[PDB]
Amino acid sequence: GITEALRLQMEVQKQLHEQLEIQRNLQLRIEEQGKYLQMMFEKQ
Amino acid sequence: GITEALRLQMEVQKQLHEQLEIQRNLQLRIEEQGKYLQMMFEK
Amino acid sequence: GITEALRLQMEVQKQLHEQLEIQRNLQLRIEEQGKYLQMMFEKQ
Amino acid sequence: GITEALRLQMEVQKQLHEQLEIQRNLQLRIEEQGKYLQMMFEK
Repeated sequence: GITEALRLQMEVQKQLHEQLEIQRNLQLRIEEQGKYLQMMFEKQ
Repeated sequence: GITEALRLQMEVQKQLHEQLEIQRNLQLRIEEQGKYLQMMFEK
Repeated sequence: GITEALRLQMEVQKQLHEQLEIQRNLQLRIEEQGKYLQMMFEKQ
Repeated sequence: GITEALRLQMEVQKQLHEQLEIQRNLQLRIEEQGKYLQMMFEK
């Protein structure tokens, strides 16, 4: 009973961590785009 | 100017798609845990 | 025991649904930016 | 052109911040469930 709930909890937490990693990468790409757009605005 | 903005937009959207895929996997693991907990409650 | 695990499962699932809603909104803002950038590229 | 691209970028980043906040809440609920399951296993 509890053994299997814990196995499934660990699978949830594994997937959570993959989501957190991909989210930081997305944040970085979005922030890079923002810096570039801002640069092009400033330089004209 | 615009060429590079589009390149960076495509990289954002690539990362977004990977986020959507990992989110469906997370949803599935959470839904599976919920179904199991509910099963054990009913039993 | 199991009663409390189910209460906490429902809180996880509540937060999951809020994450899914915010994610669709983020996708829409990103897709709108893409359409605008593409428009400005095409029109020159 | 660029003014509107920046306006839309700010709206993307606003939504991103709301996603980060909801993600920490989700992480907390998941971590709380894990700690409880572990506690009940140990007991």
